[PDB]
Formats: sequence, structure tokens, C-alpha cells
Amino acid sequence: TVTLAGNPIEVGGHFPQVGEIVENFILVGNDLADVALNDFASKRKVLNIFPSIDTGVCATSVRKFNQQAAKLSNTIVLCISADLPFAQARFCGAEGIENAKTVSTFRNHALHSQLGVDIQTGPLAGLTSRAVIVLDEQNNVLHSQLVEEIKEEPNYEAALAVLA
Amino acid sequence: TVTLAGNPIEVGGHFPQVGEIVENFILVGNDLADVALNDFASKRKVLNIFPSIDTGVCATSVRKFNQQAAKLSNTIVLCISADLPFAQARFCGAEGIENAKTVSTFRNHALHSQLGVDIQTGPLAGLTSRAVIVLDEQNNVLHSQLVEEIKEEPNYEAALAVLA
Repeated sequence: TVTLAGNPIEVGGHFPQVGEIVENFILVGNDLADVALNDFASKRKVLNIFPSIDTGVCATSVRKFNQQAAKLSNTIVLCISADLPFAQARFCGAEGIENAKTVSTFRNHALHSQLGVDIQTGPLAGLTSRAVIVLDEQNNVLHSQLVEEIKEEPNYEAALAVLA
Repeated sequence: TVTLAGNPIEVGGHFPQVGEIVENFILVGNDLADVALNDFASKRKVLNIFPSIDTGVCATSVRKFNQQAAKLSNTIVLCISADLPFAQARFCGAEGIENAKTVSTFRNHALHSQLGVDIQTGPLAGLTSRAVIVLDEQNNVLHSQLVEEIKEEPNYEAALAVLA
């Protein structure tokens, strides 16, 4: 039921629901080093998933969210996309933001389906659908949203409301 | 055996050798549209394979080679890497060159092993090893080189030599 600029797109996999537990996964950091979800043990996690964080013009609502989220107590914001570490290191949505890091799925495309954000049709096939998943320090889903429209601003407030 | 800064890296697949024919493959162009080897049937091709074309450091020698090869009669230069199309437009060796296009493997990781450039270990696992493959109008390999040292400049002269 997800669309791109109005045009329907098929997104595969099971999108995590509240109360569910997200399994450990391994991604790649800006320095090409492996970064596992459990590397942030006993910490709340915010999975900010984007088809691409290298769209050029940086956002604003996007950066605003990352800042406010990372400023919360004992929480880490993970911006996830299939962009390679080289490109993610330039992402302006989480630059001077301490508790905000970008991690790449380039050698773990299997994760896309595992998180229910696997775009399978259209020019964006092979990329992760826009989504926001909040996890507690035990990796339990406190909140999650698979944006119906890729080019649409996620319900950021709802994501923050649960973190506090 | 290929190495990176001395430390050897494992590269899977059968690297095309002179005397072999390369089969058609489909990659993704800068506009996210599919691009196939067959789209340039009856023309010579130069497959310029890079671990990444978004390293932040772009040598003028990289751009020079593309221009020289592309200026050759009935020749198309395909710069290939796992960088997403969004980043492949930030490459200094393709932008502005008529017969020099960049294409991404993000939707076709199987192509890595197919061309024997599949890096499997180290921090570059998941990327395509540095290589240059020159094909004739029949997709027969005229020259090919799997760069023994990723940080080494390919033998561009040898590649141009077979086309003129």
C-alpha cells in the first residue's frame, strides 16, 4: 500500500509491529567497519530508514528529527540505507549530531526484507522503503511506521512521544 | 591473488580472460533506469570497474582514460561500481563524456562474481575489485586486467592499445 509520488510500489517482508522484538543485525559504518545492532547494548535505538540519504539537497524536517531524537536520554539514532559508506559519510542529516550515525546495508541487502522495507518494483527496487522504527534498550518495538508515501514526512512526533 | 595495501583480499568469480566472450548483463543508470550490455550491441566496450567512484579523491588520470577510450571509434565506456546511482553522478571520470556512462550493481550483486571481481573479505567486501575489461564488437575479450593492487593505477595504455 506504499506509493512513490502517488505511484504504487511493492514493499516486501514483515514490517516490525509494536511489542515485537527486532533481531540482531549487522551493517557497515562510515569507516567500512561492521556495526551490529547489539553494539549499542542497553540503549534505545531509533532506526531511521531511507531509500537514499544522498538525494542531494539535504532535508530539514529530517535533520530536525535526528537532532531531537539523539538529544534524548540514552538513545542512538541509526540512519539506515543502501547508500555505500562513502556516500553516507556525507549525509547532512546527522553530521554534527553526536548520537546520530549512518550505517549501510550494501553487503546485507537481506536486511531489507527482514525489516519489511524491501522495495521490489520501480526505479527504487533494491532500496529500503522509508520507515521509522523505535526500539527500547531490549530491542522491543516501542513504535514503528512504514510511510505510505515515500516523498511524505513521517510521523516524527509519534516516534518521539514514545521515547519519553 | 589481489591485495589491498599489501594485505591480500579474496576476490571470487572467474575473471574474463582474452579468448573468452562476456555475456549480457543488466545494471542501473544514473536515472535509475536499467542499462544492459546488449544496449550497445555491435560496438566496442570498455568495462572500467571500481571498488567505488565516490571515494572523495578523484585522479585526473581516471577521467583522462575515459575520455581517450570514449573518443575511439565505435567504443562505449562503462564505469561500473556498487555505488548507488545518486553517487555515481558525483564521479569526475564520466560526467561530460558522451560515450562514457556510469552504471550501478546495487540491484545486481550477482554481476560481481560473474565478472570475477567479487571482493568477499576485508572492509571492501561487497564491492567490485578494480579492473579494466576491453570487449570487441562481439563481446570477445581483447584485453583484461584485474589490478593486483587496488591502490595501483591500471595499465591504461594496454587497454587503449587493443582498441587502436
